Amino acid sequence: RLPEAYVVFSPLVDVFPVIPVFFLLLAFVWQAAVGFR
Amino acid sequence: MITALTALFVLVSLALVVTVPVALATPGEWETSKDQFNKIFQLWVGLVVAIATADGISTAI
Amino acid sequence: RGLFDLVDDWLKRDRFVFVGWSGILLFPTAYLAAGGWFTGTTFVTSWYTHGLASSYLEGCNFLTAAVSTPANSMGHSLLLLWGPEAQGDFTRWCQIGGLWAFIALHGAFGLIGFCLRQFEIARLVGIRPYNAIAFSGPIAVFVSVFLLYPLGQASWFFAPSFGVAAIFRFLLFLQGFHNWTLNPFHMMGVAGILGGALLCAIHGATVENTLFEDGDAANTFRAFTPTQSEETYSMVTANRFWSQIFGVAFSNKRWLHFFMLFVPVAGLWTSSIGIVGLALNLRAYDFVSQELRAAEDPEFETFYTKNILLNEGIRSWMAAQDQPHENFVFPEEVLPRGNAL
Amino acid sequence: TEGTNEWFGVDDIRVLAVLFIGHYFILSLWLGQYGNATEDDDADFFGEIDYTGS
Amino acid sequence: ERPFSDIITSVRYWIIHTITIPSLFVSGWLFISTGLAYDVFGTPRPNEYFTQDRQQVPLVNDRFSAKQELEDLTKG
Amino acid sequence: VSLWERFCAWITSTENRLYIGWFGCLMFPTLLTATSCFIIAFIAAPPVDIDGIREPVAGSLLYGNNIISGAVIPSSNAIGMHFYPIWEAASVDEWLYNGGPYQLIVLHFLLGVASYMGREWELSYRLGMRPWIFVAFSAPVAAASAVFLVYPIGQGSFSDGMPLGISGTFNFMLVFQAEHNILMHPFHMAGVAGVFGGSLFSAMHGSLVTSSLIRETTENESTNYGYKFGQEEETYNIVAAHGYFGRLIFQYASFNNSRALHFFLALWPVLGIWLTAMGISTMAFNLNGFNFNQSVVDSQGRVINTWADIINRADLGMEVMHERNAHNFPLDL
Amino acid sequence: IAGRDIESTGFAWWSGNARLINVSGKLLGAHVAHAGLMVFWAGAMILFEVSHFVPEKPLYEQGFICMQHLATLGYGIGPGGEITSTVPYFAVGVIHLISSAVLGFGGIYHSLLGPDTLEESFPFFGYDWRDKNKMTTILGIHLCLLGLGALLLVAKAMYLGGVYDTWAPGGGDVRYITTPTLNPIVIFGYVFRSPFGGDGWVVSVNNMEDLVGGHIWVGILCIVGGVWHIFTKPFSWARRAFVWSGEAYLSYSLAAISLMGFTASLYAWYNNTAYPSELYGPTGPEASQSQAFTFLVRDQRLGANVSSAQGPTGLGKYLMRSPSGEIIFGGETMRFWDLRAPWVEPLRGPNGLDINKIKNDIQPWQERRAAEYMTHAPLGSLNSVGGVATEINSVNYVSPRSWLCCSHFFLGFFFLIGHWWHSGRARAAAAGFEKGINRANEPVLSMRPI
Amino acid sequence: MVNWQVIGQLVSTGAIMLLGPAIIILLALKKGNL
Ligand code: CLA
Ligand SMILES: CC1=C(/C=C/C(C)=C/C=C/C(C)=C/C=C/C=C(C)/C=C/C=C(C)/C=C/C2=C(C)CCCC2(C)C)C(C)(C)CCC1
Ligand SMILES: CC1=C(/C=C/C(C)=C/C=C/C(C)=C/C=C/C=C(C)/C=C/C=C(C)/C=C/C2=C(C)CCCC2(C)C)C(C)(C)CCC1
Ligand SMILES: CC1=C(/C=C/C(C)=C/C=C\C(C)=C\C=C\C=C(C)\C=C\C=C(C)\C=C\C2=C(C)CCCC2(C)C)C(C)(C)CCC1
Ligand code: OEX
Ligand SMILES: [Cl-]
Ligand SMILES: [Fe+2]
Repeated sequence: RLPEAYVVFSPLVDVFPVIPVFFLLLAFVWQAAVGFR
Repeated sequence: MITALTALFVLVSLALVVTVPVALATPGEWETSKDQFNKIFQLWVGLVVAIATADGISTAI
Repeated sequence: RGLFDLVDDWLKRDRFVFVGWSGILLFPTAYLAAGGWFTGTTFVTSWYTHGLASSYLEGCNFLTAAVSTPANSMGHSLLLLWGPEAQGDFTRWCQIGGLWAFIALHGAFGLIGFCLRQFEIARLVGIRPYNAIAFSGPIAVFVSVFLLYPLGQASWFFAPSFGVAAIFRFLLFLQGFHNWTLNPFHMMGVAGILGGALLCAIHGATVENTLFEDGDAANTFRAFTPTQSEETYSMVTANRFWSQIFGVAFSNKRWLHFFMLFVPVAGLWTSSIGIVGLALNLRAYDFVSQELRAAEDPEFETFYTKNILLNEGIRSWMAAQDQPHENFVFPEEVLPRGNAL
Repeated sequence: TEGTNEWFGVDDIRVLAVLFIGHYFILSLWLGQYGNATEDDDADFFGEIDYTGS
Repeated sequence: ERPFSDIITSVRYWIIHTITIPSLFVSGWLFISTGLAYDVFGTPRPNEYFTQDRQQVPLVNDRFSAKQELEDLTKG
Repeated sequence: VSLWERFCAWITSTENRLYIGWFGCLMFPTLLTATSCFIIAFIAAPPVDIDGIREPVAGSLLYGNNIISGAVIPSSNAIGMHFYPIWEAASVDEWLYNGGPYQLIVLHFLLGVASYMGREWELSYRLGMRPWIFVAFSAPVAAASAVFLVYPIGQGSFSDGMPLGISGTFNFMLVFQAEHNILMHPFHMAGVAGVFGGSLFSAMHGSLVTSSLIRETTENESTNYGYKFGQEEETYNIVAAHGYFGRLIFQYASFNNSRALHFFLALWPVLGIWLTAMGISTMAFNLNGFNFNQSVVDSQGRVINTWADIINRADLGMEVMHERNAHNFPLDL
Repeated sequence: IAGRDIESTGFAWWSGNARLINVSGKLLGAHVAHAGLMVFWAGAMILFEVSHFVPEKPLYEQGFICMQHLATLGYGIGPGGEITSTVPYFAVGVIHLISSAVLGFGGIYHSLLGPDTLEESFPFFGYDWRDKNKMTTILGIHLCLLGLGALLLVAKAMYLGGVYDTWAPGGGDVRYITTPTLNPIVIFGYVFRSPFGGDGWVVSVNNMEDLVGGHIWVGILCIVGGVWHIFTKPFSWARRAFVWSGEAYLSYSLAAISLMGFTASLYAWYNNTAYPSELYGPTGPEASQSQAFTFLVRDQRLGANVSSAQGPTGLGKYLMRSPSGEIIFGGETMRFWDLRAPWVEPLRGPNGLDINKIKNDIQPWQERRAAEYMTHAPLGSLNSVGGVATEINSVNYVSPRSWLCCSHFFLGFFFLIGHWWHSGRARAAAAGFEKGINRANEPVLSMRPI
Repeated sequence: MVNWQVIGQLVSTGAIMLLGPAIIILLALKKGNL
């Protein structure tokens, strides 16, 4: 368990590890936005 | 205290994350707005230091 | 003119999908077979025929759902919905295993209709019908196994079930009971399939790596007009490369493609013969000379005898639950077993 | 032997001698053609592949 | 004609689909949740695999008397 | 010129019957010695104690085998992963008793196939081609290396490698099924899809190209004689073949570009074989396939079986009977 | 727009990152952004693993791969391998997470706003992919940084707290390494060792002194090589053998990183000194040896004399001899007789296992450890079942060793494929025929017939 | 007994996912250098 002063932020911590993939998906989204120039 | 300071830290980080790339990408925005981003960076550093000091004081013996 | 000419003109018109005269046989049967599989894997159970759960409604996933074969008590009945077993009563028809017969019977005619469609389109456009002999291969495989194998055995119960894990069970079952890997026909089938895969890869890399420089950008894909007269790759360079690397190479572009057509179809047609042989229990199981020597000499051992022992273990430990209608009861003291485990 | 940890599997002087003999024979043959190289600042080039003769 | 590339855009298409599709989805949900599928297809319920009397698997043993055998095995 | 320059010019010449190259220097001796040892051992080798329990197994023709059941037995279990060359045995008889030839053949063979890939690249470079055929050849090499070397490394003994025989392959397959539950690993399904799709596309492409031949022969000669070495003609007739493919299935699915077509043909089976080789390599470290045993229960708590349970029964039957005299303790770790 | 379209550079959208080869301003931003992503993942994973910690189970029963490294470095671990506090892990995660923001901002700036090329306003930070002097300078600089990192690890091991030692006299504990080995014979016999069984190449390091001495020597070598490659330029024998372009350098790096991945995976599988078994779990051989030891102990307690008991084949049920003579455990585990673990060494004499010590010198803690390692062998399935393939669903555990080995082995193979592809393309493009065969001057047509 | 964990996780994941396309839309509207 996290130190008592930060236990409230547990749901955010449970989501951080996966953020680095959303970047890879965002690259494709950006490419599709400009219509695959 | 710790939790309110960390909440302010999170809010400031969210605002900076949303705003910075828009300013950087658009031509001329970073040049004109190159006076408040320094203030926000100083606030960010100050929040980090304050959180560190408060956590150290609370945890130390 | 008459009705026949008008209908014939309508059926061969240019639409989104070609219909043709064979469409009447093709579309309904294939649609019904697909719908039957989709509803069977979703709602129907195998509790009363196999003692298993095989639907999503019971708790199975994509890899464990199936449409199982009918019960063994119904040997080779056609299992019609109005037949003397169900007598209407859709529920009893589903419970005794009529969906399997439904799927297989309408699907065979679907395959026949697809072959007829290939013939019809080839005649319409005016080219030789070679894609209809290549499809006859898989037709032979399907007919052979899914119909001839059960028809030579006791009942429909010993047929493959339309599912993912049921096919694995079929593979292990035939290996355990027939020694199917030792048959000299599955060997030639394996050779054909692997040779087909090899041929597909070597050609596409050979073709892709001898392209003529017909462009200016690194993306060589956009350097080919939809169809020109010249070839896009160098035949001489490929011939030189493969004759200096491997020692032998192609030089005729028609023989190459005929070989590509010929290999896998020959493999499939060869395996069908072995399956038809297994249908009558005419298997290739024992080497009599090695059996005699091993019986006389208790020190002669090869990998053959080890495989034989493995088959014995499979049979003994699988038959009890694989055939629930036989009421097999094997006490722990008669089951074959090695040391420790 | 088998479980010991000698360098390159060498357990005798003759093995080392013959390894030296091999590397050195091929090296002498190579130096017979590439032995007159110089490090002066005029034998260099500006490109991806060295086409400057020898 | 009128290909999918601009069929996907027609507003009337979208509104009629929004009217129609949820009715089918809810109909399927109610089909499962009411328990009517168990009766249509004869699939046993999670508490119906074994009854108080029969504690073994109900396999069918006869060809021409499957109706009576199944009627016995289900409830009777 | 010098002697070294003449030697180098002869090695890299593109005028010999078979290209040599610098990779050929490693290629030819290793492959030749592996071939010689394999032939001699397959014909006239004595029985080998594979399991380390002093029960030798015969594998050669002269000891009462045929072509189907003959093999070259893997090395002994007592050796493990130790290096066992000829000069480490007290005599040649002891070397043959413990399965010496297997290591020699396997090692020189793997070096040979790696040099084969290198030589393919080298000739592609010398001929002015594009250098991506050895990449395609890397997949069978990857699979062979995976089995022969990687599986023993993970399991800790050369005796668990695939025997160099026909029935030994079946034995290896059956034991692997019993112990690791392949056929439930998605990478094996990828490999099966790869081979089936490769055969499908080979047949389809051959049929389409053969059907679209123009008329140059009439009746009394094989149609193959129409093509001449060096002729200029794209490998189809666009109208007939494209219309046939666009009418057989929905019109949206038709490859009008030869480049993209012959790229897809190359890509599919190669990726399949890469994935199945990596599946074997990962299963070498005890990361098995899906487990679905006793996963369906009724309300009370009793277990209702599925097909996976029948597969499990077959696996148990295979497992309890393999290497009957080799185990002493309840777990096969 | 120019420089971001196919019509001006080729390189269609699915290979668009190849447009940065000759644009040295945006490449810096891209590489910095990937570095920031790496730091972010490290911090986030540390925090996530800390949030789910349970103080009862061992670390290998909770699916952690990140806490074990910090524990091995000597943070929050006590005697025997028990976790006492998790504050240092929280601090490490927080520091990484904070530094990630600075790295990401720098990447974004240098990539989206900074100058496209640095060869016009910052001559120091400029290159041409063909100036050998500049490439050697960059290599030497970053190499000196690597050497400094290795020396930092040595300093941490020697003065700043110490490291966890699993061979410690009295159970695993944190201790200062005060006498590192510096004799080059030992280190370079580790380097020049055969990789087969019994030797193990560099995986076989089995004490902390050798580890510290090796990292010392690596630091020294890296510093010296960095200075050398900074102050010199490539010699003649190197100029005529290499290809001087960016893709060639990429392929060179790819091959080495693939080799490193293979080596790391085999470290994770076989070693138990840098990967102590109290944190990662028993190795492959260790479970089988533990099973044999446990059953020997039970049968001896029942009353048997376990030295002359004959097995089914007559070879020895509990004890036998290795092909070189040492006394080893019997059964199918005769292949793993090279094992060395801190809980077995008390029973080993000058010629293998000791009969008298086995007879009347076995302590209960060894028995408990053997039972635990026997029942926690590294076997499992994809959906985390654990056990042999023919087992039922009761436990939920897969060892971290298997995960690490499989993952980095997969990555190593695919990066070897990278060496092949990128290197072949680099050389073909350098020669000048990567676009296709020149139809006007086909080289094959001017060769002697075969 | 409310199980706030699932609601919090869903809200956090939704916000994180929506963050990116929001900045893309903002850059597109302001006629930025996409
Ligand atoms: C690690 C992954 C990575 C990285 C670092 C890059 C980086 C880059 N790519 Mg690239 N790319 C990638 C993956 C990546 N790519 C993938 C996977 C693909 C395949 C789809 C491509 C396809 C591709 C193409 C086709 C092209 C590039 C180009 C470029 C360069 C200019 C991009 C540009 O103008 O942005 C423009 C984009 C925007 C203005 C919108 C994004 C704004 C920011 C970056 C969003 C993220 C902000 C972040 C969440 C907030 C952080 C706040 C911070 C303070 C903490 C740049 C160096 C271009 C190039 O070569 O330029 C010369 C180009 O033409 N890439
Ligand atoms: C039998 C019968 C019949 C018939 C019926 C029918 C005809 C039906 C149909 C049905 C149908 C027709 C159905 C369908 C369904 C479907 C589904 C169920 C689907 C699903 C899907 C999915 C789920 C997918 C998945 C995926 C993939 C594959 C890939 C990608 C991803 C995804 C995920 C998307 C009748 C009446 C005659 C009567 C008698 C009996
Ligand atoms: C830290 C540590 C350690 C270690 C140490 C050391 C000292 C290491 C080293 C390492 C090393 C020292 C390595 C090296 C390597 C090398 C290499 C890897 C090489 C390679 C080569 C190449 C790659 C070449 C190639 C080529 C050829 C073949 C010829 C011509 C062409 C070319 C150039 C391409 C120890 C274990 C003690 C302990 C733990 C810690
Ligand atoms: C750390 C932190 C944070 C966070 C931040 C971040 C860093 C985020 C951003 C980033 C993100 C996280 C973003 C992402 C987004 C993404 C997305 C959401 C995407 C989507 C995707 C998709 C949907 C795709 C699809 C497609 C298309 C469109 C086309 C082509 C095809 C495909 C399928 C690929 C906060 C604020 C809480 C504060 C605290 C700390
Ligand atoms: O060596 Mn060939 O097979 Ca692999 O598991 Mn344990 O070890 Mn033996 O038994 Mn089962
Ligand atoms: Cl054992
Ligand atoms: Fe062709």
